[PDB]
Amino acid sequence: RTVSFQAKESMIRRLEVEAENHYWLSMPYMTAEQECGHAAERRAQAFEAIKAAATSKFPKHRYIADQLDHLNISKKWS
Amino acid sequence: THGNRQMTLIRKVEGDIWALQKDVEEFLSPLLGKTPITQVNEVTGTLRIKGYFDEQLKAWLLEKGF
Amino acid sequence: LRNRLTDRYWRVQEVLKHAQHFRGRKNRCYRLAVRAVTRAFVKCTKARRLKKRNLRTLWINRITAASQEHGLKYPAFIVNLIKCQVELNRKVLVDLAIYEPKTFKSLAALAKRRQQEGFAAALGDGKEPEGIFSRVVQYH
Amino acid sequence: AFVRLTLPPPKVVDRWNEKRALFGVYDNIGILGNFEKHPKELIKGPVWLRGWRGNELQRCVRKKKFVGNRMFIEDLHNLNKRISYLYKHFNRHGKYR
Amino acid sequence: LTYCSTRKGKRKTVKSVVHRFLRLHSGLWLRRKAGYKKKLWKKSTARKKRLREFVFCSKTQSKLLDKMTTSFWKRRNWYAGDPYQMYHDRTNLRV
Amino acid sequence: GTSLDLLRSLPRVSLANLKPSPNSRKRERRPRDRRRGRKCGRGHKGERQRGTRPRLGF
Amino acid sequence: ISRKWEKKNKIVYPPQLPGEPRRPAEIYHCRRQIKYSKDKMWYLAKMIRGMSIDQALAQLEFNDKKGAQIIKEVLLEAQDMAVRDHNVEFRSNLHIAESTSGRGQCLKRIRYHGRGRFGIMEKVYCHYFVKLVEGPPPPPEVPKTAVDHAKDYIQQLRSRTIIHTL
RNA sequence: AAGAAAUUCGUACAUCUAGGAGCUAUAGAACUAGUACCGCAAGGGAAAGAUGAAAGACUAAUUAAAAGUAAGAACAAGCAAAGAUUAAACCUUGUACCUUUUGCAUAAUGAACUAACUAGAAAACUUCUAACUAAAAGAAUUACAGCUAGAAACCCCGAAACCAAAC
RNA sequence: AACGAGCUUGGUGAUAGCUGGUUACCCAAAAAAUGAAUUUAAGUUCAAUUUUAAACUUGCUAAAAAAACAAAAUCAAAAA
Ligand SMILES: [Mg+2]
Ligand SMILES: [Mg+2]
Ligand SMILES: [Mg+2]
Ligand SMILES: [Mg+2]
Ligand SMILES: [Mg+2]
Ligand SMILES: [Mg+2]
Ligand SMILES: [Mg+2]
Ligand SMILES: [Mg+2]
Ligand SMILES: [Mg+2]
Ligand SMILES: [Mg+2]
Ligand SMILES: [Mg+2]
Ligand SMILES: [Mg+2]
Ligand SMILES: [Mg+2]
Ligand SMILES: [Mg+2]
Ligand SMILES: [Mg+2]
Ligand SMILES: [Mg+2]
Repeated sequence: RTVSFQAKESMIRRLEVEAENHYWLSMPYMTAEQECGHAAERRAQAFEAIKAAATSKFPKHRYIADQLDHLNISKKWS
Repeated sequence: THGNRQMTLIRKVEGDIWALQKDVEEFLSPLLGKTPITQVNEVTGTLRIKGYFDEQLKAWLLEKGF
Repeated sequence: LRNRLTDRYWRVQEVLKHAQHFRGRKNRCYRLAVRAVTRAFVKCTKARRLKKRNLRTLWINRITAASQEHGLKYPAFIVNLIKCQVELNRKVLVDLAIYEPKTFKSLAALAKRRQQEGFAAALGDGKEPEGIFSRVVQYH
Repeated sequence: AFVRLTLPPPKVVDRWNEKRALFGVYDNIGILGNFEKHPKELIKGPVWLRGWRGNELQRCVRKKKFVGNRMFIEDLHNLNKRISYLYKHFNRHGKYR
Repeated sequence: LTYCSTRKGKRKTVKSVVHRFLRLHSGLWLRRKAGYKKKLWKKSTARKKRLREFVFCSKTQSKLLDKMTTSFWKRRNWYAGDPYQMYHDRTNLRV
Repeated sequence: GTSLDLLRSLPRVSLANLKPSPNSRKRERRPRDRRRGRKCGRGHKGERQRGTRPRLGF
Repeated sequence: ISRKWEKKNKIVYPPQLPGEPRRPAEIYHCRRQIKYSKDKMWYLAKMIRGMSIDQALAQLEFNDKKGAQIIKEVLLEAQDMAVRDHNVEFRSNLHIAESTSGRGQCLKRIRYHGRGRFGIMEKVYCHYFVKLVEGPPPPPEVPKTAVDHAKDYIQQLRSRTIIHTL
């Protein structure tokens, strides 16, 4: 086969973008040690929400109003 | 039920079932550390609570003199 | 025969009413009409999307005809109008060419001039004043 | 399909004839009558299924016990053949084991 | 097995189960070890000790054995001097 | 209590107004429709689809 | 079975007003059970379409098919009743508006073959229908002239519109 | 796979000469009939009818209503349609259906068309809804919150054979 | 009229791990077709997977060193 002109250019443009991706990933703002523990409080709160939802399942209330409202099916003009 | 879900039931209630729910929540809340999960059945006049609290409720009801 | 279906007449008519304009036994025989109607409905659904693409090709074809009357190729005409901050779409451009010949000619000159300004800016290098029509209004 | 070309004659139902008016009376004969009679004794039907219920195999075997000796030859031959067919279905066939 | 019997219309117990296992009222089943009387002369002293024990059954085996017996074999029995009196119940089980 | 007061307002109770307790009856499913028809839940051709798998314990 | 062709002769219109064209008369006639195939009878019924009564009877008299004789007798009875019962003045003043054949009730029999086999035989029957309308036969068809063809073509070009646009 | 008895219980509708959340001409009996017809014989075994108060009123009407035809053959180009269009056809888009195969068919089974008929059934355990509760059940059963009742489930057609008694 | 063993009725809805078929709509989830035993390989049972419900608490990606290996699979601190 012969690679078409379009295919060669399209690949080059994608190569150039990835080159810039390499550059912007080379300058970390914080070192590893500084990072440790900086977000502990937020993470712990999140699981507490998850656990609370899991252990909250229970049946629903039942009301006299629902059962007795069925009688209105026979309402009329007297 | 299901082999792992434990509950306690108060059965022959007359009058305002909702008032009883509020009292039970206040009475049991300090022990658990949270508000108890409950179900109110208006048609059958019963109250259902998650977890075993039969002994405490029996003593509690005697104090009120029912 | 305790219970028997008493509604088969109307269930049959639902299919056959959609087949009256067919040719052959397809318009009166249920076992044949039912197969043809579902094929028609599948075609109807797929042609809703294809319709929109077909009309765009028609617009581009007519625009190329209108521009070439003034000596412009389609890519040059469309691109340069954008660089002048003109946001007319292809559907409305076709209307002007057919129904507003003088207005379309005015737009033809505008696109051509902006193209010439770009050519001059490219060949000339260094700091030079920008073209009159090559100035971009800004928003904030 | 072909449908009627005329409306069928009307049906008129009397809702206050004697059978309909007094339906249910004496269904509480036991609780209101000191329990001398059970409500099941008020039922009318075949001798072998008064106050009793079962599946088809059980019904066939129960019928034979009650009136098997007072049956006609050909009727009894068919009843016995039905029992064996139902026996093999309920004990050897099915999705669930 | 027989799901519906001709004479009574009931399920029937498989008697080969009743002759090999014991059921505790909680739901456990007990059995012996296969081979606990065979060729003892060629078995080590530790191997022979393991064979003498009474052993429990798994969940799937317990399920199958329940289907093959009727309810009569699952009731409460009050035998004076029972040597299994203390094993019919469970204690401190969270599950 | 207050519940019996509601009855006074509502229409007469009759044989045309009855209703069961909610969720007391499940739905029974027949194999007519596409979801529950066709192979009808029995699988592909074999001993089990035809209905003659061996006995319990085999 | 349906017999509607017979009843068509009993329609009665209200009297015509003085300022109106004279309404021509109409006669409907048929013969019902005939031992002849309807496919074969079609060719005979087709031929006499549009012709006058005398021209139709002339062509029928020299056809060799069995169906030709049966059609002729039905035509003669229709002419007789037209004058006798439907107030037609002149016998010759009639033309055939409609003529067609229809299926009848048939019979099934056995047809033998050569190895103990058989087949199903049908003894076929048919109907014949006609309508007679008073007046000379309507004029025949004239093919389109070259000028007429062209005039249609310009009409087609003039109908064009600009499609799929404002 | 088969399966008792000892021992307990029971006068039952009792003129109910009556009843039907049983079928209505492809259903319900095979049945208008064990006839016609088929077989030497034992034996096998069908199909269908329709006016009105009066026919001593000429046999009644009612229905664009099935497939099939007629009224009215055809007109460059193609799974026969869809987007459309002033315009029926011309332009554009589009490898019949079910089953089975490796999630794939221009593979291979099955179908001339219309009408009617023609195939998932049980309650040991579980879940849901109620009654009463250290007890539940209208006798015999289960119980260290249980027990009683309701609801919830597991197809159709098709061999070569084997045995008994007739012809 | 069809004999490697006649024909008819009955046992009989014989049996078939094999062939064909199995009738309304909508929403949701979902496979691999690896391991073991079987007169078993045109079939079945158990593990493993999937799934509905319920109880309550840590999971997935990542993972330093320091091992065990011989000179990328285990293992899983602290963090994010
Ligand atoms: Mg596009
Ligand atoms: Mg079912
Ligand atoms: Mg023929
Ligand atoms: Mg006895
Ligand atoms: Mg019949
Ligand atoms: Mg019959
Ligand atoms: Mg027709
Ligand atoms: Mg074409
Ligand atoms: Mg082949
Ligand atoms: Mg074929
Ligand atoms: Mg049909
Ligand atoms: Mg079979
Ligand atoms: Mg694998
Ligand atoms: Mg072996
Ligand atoms: Mg196999
Ligand atoms: Mg960690």
